[PDB]
Amino acid sequence: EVQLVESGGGLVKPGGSLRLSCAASGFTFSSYSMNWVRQAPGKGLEWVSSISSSSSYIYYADSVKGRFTISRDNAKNSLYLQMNSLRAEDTAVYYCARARATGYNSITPYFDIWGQGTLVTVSSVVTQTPSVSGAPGQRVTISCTGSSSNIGAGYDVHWYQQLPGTAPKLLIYDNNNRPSGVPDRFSASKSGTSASLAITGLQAEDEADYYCQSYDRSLSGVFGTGTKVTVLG
Amino acid sequence: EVQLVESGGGLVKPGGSLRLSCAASGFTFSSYSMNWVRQAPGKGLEWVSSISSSSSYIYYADSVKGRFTISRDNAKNSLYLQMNSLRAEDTAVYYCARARATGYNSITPYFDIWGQGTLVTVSSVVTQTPSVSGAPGQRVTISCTGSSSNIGAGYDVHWYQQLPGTAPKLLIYDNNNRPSGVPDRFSASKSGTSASLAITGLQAEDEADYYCQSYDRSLSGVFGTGTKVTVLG
Amino acid sequence: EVQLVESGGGLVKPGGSLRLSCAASGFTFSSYSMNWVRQAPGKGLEWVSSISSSSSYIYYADSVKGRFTISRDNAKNSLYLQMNSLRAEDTAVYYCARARATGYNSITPYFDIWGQGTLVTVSSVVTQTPSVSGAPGQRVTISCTGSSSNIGAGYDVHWYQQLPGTAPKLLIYDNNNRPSGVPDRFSASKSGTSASLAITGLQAEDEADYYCQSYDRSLSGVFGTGTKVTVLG
Amino acid sequence: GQNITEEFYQSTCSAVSKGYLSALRTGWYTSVITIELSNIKENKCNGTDAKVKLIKQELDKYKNAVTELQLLMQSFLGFLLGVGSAIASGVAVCKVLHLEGEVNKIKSALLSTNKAVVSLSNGVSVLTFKVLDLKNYIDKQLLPILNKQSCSISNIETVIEFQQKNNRLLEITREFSVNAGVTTPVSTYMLTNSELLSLINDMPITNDQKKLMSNNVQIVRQQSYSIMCIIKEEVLAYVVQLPLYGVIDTPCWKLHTSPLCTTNTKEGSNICLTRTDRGWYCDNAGSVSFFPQAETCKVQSNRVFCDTMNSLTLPSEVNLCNVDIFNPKYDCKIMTSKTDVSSSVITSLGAIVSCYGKTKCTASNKNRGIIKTFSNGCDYVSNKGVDTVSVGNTLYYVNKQEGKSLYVKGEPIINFYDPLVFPSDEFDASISQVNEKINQSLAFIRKS
Amino acid sequence: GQNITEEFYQSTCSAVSKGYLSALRTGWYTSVITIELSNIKENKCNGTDAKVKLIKQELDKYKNAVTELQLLMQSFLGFLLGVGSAIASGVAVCKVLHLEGEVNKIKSALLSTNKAVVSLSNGVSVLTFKVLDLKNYIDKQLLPILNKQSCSISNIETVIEFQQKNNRLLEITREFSVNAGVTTPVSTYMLTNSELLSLINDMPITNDQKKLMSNNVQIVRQQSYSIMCIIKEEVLAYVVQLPLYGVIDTPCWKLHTSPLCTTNTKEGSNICLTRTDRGWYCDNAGSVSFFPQAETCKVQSNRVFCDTMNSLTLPSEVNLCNVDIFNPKYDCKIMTSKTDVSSSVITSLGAIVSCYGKTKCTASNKNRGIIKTFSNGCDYVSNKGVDTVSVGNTLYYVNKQEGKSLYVKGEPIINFYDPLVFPSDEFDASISQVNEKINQSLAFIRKS
Amino acid sequence: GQNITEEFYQSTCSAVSKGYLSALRTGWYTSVITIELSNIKENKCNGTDAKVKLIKQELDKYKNAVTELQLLMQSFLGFLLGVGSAIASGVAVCKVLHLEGEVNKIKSALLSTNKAVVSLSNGVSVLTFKVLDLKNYIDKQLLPILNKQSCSISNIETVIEFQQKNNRLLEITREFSVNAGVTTPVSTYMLTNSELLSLINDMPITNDQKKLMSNNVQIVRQQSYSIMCIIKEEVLAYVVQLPLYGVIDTPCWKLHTSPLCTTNTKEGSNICLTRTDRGWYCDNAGSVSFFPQAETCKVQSNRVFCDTMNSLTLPSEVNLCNVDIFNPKYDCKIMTSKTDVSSSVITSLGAIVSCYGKTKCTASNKNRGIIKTFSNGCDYVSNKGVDTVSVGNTLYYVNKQEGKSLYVKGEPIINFYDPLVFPSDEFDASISQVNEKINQSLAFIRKS
Repeated sequence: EVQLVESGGGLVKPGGSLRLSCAASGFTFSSYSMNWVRQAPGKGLEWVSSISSSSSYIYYADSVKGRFTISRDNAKNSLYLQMNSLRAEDTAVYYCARARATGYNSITPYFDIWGQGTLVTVSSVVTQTPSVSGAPGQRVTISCTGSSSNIGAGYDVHWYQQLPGTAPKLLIYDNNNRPSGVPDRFSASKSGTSASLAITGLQAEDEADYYCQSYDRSLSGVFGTGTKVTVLG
Repeated sequence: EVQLVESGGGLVKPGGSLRLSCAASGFTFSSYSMNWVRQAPGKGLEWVSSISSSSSYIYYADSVKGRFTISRDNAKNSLYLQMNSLRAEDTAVYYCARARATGYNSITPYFDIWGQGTLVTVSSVVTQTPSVSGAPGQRVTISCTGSSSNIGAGYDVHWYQQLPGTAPKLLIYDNNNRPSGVPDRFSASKSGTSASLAITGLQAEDEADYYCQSYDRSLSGVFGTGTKVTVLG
Repeated sequence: EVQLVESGGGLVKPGGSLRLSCAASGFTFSSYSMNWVRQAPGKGLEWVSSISSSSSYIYYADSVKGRFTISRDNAKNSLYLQMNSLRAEDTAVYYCARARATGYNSITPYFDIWGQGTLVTVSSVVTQTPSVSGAPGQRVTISCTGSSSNIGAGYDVHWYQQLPGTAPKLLIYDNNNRPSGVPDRFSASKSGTSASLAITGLQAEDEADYYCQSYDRSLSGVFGTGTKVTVLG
Repeated sequence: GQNITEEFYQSTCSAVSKGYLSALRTGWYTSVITIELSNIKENKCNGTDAKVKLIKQELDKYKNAVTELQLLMQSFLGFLLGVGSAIASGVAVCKVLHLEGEVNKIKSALLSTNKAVVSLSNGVSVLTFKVLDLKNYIDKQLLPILNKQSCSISNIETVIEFQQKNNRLLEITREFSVNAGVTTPVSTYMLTNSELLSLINDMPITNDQKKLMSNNVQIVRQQSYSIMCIIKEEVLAYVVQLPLYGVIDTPCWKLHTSPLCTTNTKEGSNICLTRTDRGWYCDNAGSVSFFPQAETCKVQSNRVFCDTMNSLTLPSEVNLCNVDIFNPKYDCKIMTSKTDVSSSVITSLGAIVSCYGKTKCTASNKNRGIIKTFSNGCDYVSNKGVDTVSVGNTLYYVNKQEGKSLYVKGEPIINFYDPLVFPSDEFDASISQVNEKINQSLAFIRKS
Repeated sequence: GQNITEEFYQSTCSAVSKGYLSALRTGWYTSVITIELSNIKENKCNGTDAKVKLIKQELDKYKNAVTELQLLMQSFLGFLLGVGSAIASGVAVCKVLHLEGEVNKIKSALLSTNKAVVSLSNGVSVLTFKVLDLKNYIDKQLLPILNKQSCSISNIETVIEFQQKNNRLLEITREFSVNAGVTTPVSTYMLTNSELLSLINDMPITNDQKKLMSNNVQIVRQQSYSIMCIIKEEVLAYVVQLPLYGVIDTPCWKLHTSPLCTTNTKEGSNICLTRTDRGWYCDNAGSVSFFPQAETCKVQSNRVFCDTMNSLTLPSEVNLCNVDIFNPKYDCKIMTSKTDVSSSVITSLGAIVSCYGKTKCTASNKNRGIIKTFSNGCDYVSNKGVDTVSVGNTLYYVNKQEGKSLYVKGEPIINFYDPLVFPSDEFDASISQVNEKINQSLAFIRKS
Repeated sequence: GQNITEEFYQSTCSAVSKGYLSALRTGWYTSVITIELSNIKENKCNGTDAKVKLIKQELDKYKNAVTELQLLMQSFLGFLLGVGSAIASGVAVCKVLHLEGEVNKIKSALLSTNKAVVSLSNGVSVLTFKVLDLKNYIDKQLLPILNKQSCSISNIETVIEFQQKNNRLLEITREFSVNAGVTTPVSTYMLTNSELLSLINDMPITNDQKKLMSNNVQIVRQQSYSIMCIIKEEVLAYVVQLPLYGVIDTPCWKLHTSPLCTTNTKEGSNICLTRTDRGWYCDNAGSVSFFPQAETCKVQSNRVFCDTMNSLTLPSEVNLCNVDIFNPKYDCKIMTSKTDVSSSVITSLGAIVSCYGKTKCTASNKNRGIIKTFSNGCDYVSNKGVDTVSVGNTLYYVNKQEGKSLYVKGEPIINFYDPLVFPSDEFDASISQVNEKINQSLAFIRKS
């Protein structure tokens, strides 16, 4: 059983500090590249920071450059993120995730395992159709439109399904491939500067926010804005 | 029996057509380059057309350019010659021949297998001494003299024995080597721009027309004018 | 048993001639390069000539170029030296010695087996401390100082122990290595343009001349001036 | 902590070097390089002249290099490895550049600017590059369309200035002509450093890679191909097939082996056993990529650049052959013998010495001379106080990298075999494959 | 229709690609290339002018390159193959050139003209070539003895004209100084194309060859040597040993093999069997020249340029191992093992995938993504709709050449063996050589 | 014999060629090559004039080559052989130049003159060489310092004089950028002959060697590596690691082997046996240095240049496998088979011909044609009257060295073996080792 578990979120006053720790288990930690992506309480999904497997290649989203510091203790199967000088803009759920990249005429990571995330409250682009609906049995499509950089500079597109209480689950990797538990229904495409997820034969249990993801030559890993898919009665 | 048998010969009126076929048997056809070499009504032996093993490299004497078309059906173990717009000069015995090459510092084909030829009548160079005679038991020699091109440019020499009615048989290949059925009596040389055949102890069976053969860089393969060796008593 | 025995030395009138022979046994003669070194009756050790293993590379001290001829008969396991035009400056004990080279950041021969020497009487640099003395149990040191060429042009240093009547024995080779039977008392070093032998705890039997040796780019192989070490009760 | 470390296992006469960091080539990314050609008709006036005779000379050299290129396009354990094509990826793009409008599409994307990505008819998005503007020189600066054909032209600096611009093209067409249209490594003529850096940067790769590649560019050159592709319309076009470092910065170790024999005194009568699993090991997804011939791996510092197509992929538990070669889980490979022959195997931080028979095995140092003399058997020596190790007649200069080495003491395992029934002939077999042949040879002991 | 085709044999985990056309090197034609030298005296006026210092700088470059050159002349299954000397033919001519006047014979045949045929003392008729005349350029254009002694030079264009001519010679003596007087492949410096095509055409060969060679001139360079030979009188002479493509345009096929195992679920207890006859097969006069290391062959289009001295010569009946590996006539070769390990082996039109154990084996493409996940065993995939094949962690890009593939359904032969008595270690043995060791082990079953 | 000689042993189907003379590489000598650099700021009077446009290109060309280098430094029987680091010495030296004042120590040692020895901090005495002085060219004569740093150039000859001086640095960094900072052989750019001859002559070696090296300078090039090392202060430094020829002029022989078979007429049912102990042998100190891959070695006349680290060292008694393969003392190595397949092995003075089955084996001469037709089995042919030898379809040109060959008659040993109990599969086993498996199986042939 492959698991990630964050901790340490809480309440912090602006200007503060706080240290999230993600603990990993059931896979050899040293072999994989790790990431934090945070999600506002109700808003989209945004990448925060990335650390390579042996801590050699570390990269931060522009929001946090100079405020946040990522690090890992491979000996303790652990990943830490040290946040200083928080702003209330940092408020979010902080997910911990294992990254993977295959390498076929492009090398664009995806995140295949997520923790459930730790909440950090502070007080005292690639667009996609914002909502889709359909009756049980119908077909739907969710379009993901990116730019000359990212999808059009030749990276790939992935898809995440976020059921209401949960953290993103991997739905599609490398444009059109389903991971283990994903039924024949889910499928995807890429063309030029855009992608498309298509849910064929809608089930009750499909109601969720779906996010397309990719990597940008400047923003260095980017999620779509997400699509709220609702199923009708 | 390694054997070739031609067919389709007869008489043809000038400006006409006729399609000769040589069928080969007792060896894997597809491996050797096949040739048409023809013989005028009373003397010389002249090369007509050559086809590579897989039909990619095909070449015609100036005599027949644009008129004759050579072709092969390796599947049917056969070689064809398509003659159109015939002339009164084309009258001859048309032999079908297997070519072979054995390279010490050169690659100049010789013909190790001949058919009996099909006779075609149309109606409505390298010199050698024209005759040699000698008594039974004696030694005689034939001189074969070539030019700056062919022998003097580095090609090799071959020799044929043609008993009066018969097809040419291979007598000497690569200057001085005897095939299976040629007695040690026969021996030959190459020198500069010329060659020499040497018959030691004349027999009944030795009375025949003797042709030296070689390859010229422009004429593309050339025979001597022939030597009638006659045995007295 | 590794053995060399010179012979053929004797008495000669100046301007004379004489041919010394060394016969060797107990090692594969063809495999090693052989040398002559001569010693005046009482004054130091000097190199004479070198001949390679297959008689291909032959070199003479300047003393004797044009007079002496070194030569070897590998089949007869023998080395010869032809002395012509002798002088009383040539008077010496002529030793025969096998050479060796251990290629580490230099290739500087040393002589690991010596003859007994044959006497040739004709009638009708690297400096080292000239004498050293100390009592049984004491430590002493001997300095061997050479120049910009030879030592410090990067060649190495070797050491010989010459017990009074006998021939040189190899004491140290490659700066600080002792051959099989030489006890840890003895130790040596090389540094810059000079070297040092160090005898730790004198025994009665250490009474001897000690010669440092090395190889020079011009003089082509050179011994020290010698060191007389005496041991006092 | 620190960086690099090694430990020698006295029992398997083997050593592993750990602390290195992967860079495996998992995939190939192709990019199209163009050169602009002037396609002139051969009669620059054959003046009787000083410098026109020199210009026509350089002209010819160019004109030939173009025809030359046209005629060029016409229509233990590494044996386990399995085989692939290196350049199908590169060629497949190259084959598509031959479809109809595909070249003009690139020509056009690239006259405003020097690089541009463009999508081919099959949708793969490909990086393109115009690296020489030779055409523009000939067409608008030597043989312009205005004034006045140059029967007899002016200063010498135009003769020099030309054969300069023209140099690069000749040196490319030369590199292909020798190498039948495919070159590697991708030389400073195919892609200059400034270009290969530029190209790296616009590649559909991550910063982790852009860094690795950019700092270890001379290695990228070695793991890249340059395929001369097409020359039509007025372009020269070759494909440079760069690598995708798809796994990075995972740990790597290096398994060293030497043969391990009994130390009996008879000239015959010895049993030997040598570990065959020698080579590099990076782990990459909960499994270990094994690279048997360290041809296919180059190092820089800790970075181990390998190519996955010369790899097996093995269970994590292969590492138990280092811990306990007799362990049950994995089946470590060896090869048996009666050939007790002296040799050494130099490691990352030390040397293994397998000394047998009457052979002389020392270990010297630069200053103290000899400081160990090995007794028969497989022994090991740190590179701390050692400069060379000499065995028989061969001198080994040992590696002077800085790092901590640990001698793990143990009984050599060939001792546990009874030599009257040990398979002396076995050219790649495992532990268990050998333990089989022994359990058999003892069962063959059914008397009566 | 179109050209080349392939078929996969499920029964023996192999595939052959047919439809290729041979180009075997059977013989060597030697030809002598000469360069004419000025043998000047270095007392040409000892002046210090701006560009006289540049010429004197250039003579040095030359005079040194002549001596640098003078100092140069001083006095599975590829293991079955047997060995030759490669350039004996060339050197032998080079050795004959050292007899007395043989050199002057060439000087003289060549002062009136640039090409000639000449008979050496041992009769061999050899093509010669004067490709650079430095003797004439230097002696009649750089020793200005009217104006004024090479003390004060006028034009710069004469400095360049020279270092252009002399450049060729400097690049020649450089190639030799590096490669001990013997180079392959033959560069554009030894022979320019204009020269090499001329040389092709004046050779004692047929038109069938002269076409082959001229279109694939870039290959002719790779199968040739350039042996630096002699430099006496005023001549530099190197021999260029071109190949004689004595058999051409016969059928060629290329045999692919990968290992075929039992798919049992036990971690051990699997048997393997691998066809060892991997390689090229050309028909060659009622027998097949077999080229076991199939990498040495360079192909261009369908033309398979091989070198016969890297061949075995086999009965036509070898071709039966592909259709019926058990047939009576020929005795097909294999190698057994217990090492069930996954790999792919890419074919001319497709891919073979040997998928075993817990290894994960798919077949992906550019658009549809993954479109097959292989089940355990030896299977095959056409390159029609698939671009990659991934086995474990290794990505294989498959070849994207055009042609029809046929899947020959069949029972894998590794099933017919009783694994309890199947010879697990046999590293090159045959079908029959294995059937005997089974006829034996069954006799070795002598019961009560 | 009086030079070079060979004898063929009919009984073991092998030949030895003797009379060669060793030249082994035993050790490595490291030496430091420097080029002096000016470290300028890019304002040559950065205006737009005719010849100023050219100089700025060459300054640019130069400034890049320096940065490019800077970025380079950042943040049968060969299987018995055993393996080492090649450039550990050179690299270790290279590492020592990065300590503090070691560079300035060389710099200071080299402003008075171009060669000097210097003692590095660890006592190693190193030969140094300043081969190009670009600092001096650029600072005095390219930025003229009275009027006015050169603003707008006068002559063209200064552009050429410059791109001449500058070529060397470019062609050096080209080589390094391609071969990742380590090149072998050491080219005419790294070290000119004039230099490499100097360096030989000032090495701490003996005259025996200074002569060998000086005459075979093109073989010394192939046995040296060139390590790009450091670039600090205003100095470029690369280490050229030349070889040390520590055993020289000892005798060498070359053992040729071919497979030796039964000639029974049945299609299978033949046994083969092949001497595996093939390769070079120089004796060097009461032991025979044995070189199993005979291409680690380069020959020149009789001199056999080998590298001792591609060697085993074997007891002198190894030569008995040539005389009497069954003697007790040494245990000669062979390889068995059932694979009777025809081939040749060309020797130094002859040809071995292993002709079996229906295969056609002749021996021709250049003028008399075919002069022998071989009967099945292992035979030999002197190179006296023979020029070519053909086995099956493969033509062999035979070596044309002068020397005496001796055919040593004997019953081929494979005739002595009882084939119903002869081990057909043994991929490297010994004589005694096979005679074991037979002595046994012949025992298990017992009654009741």
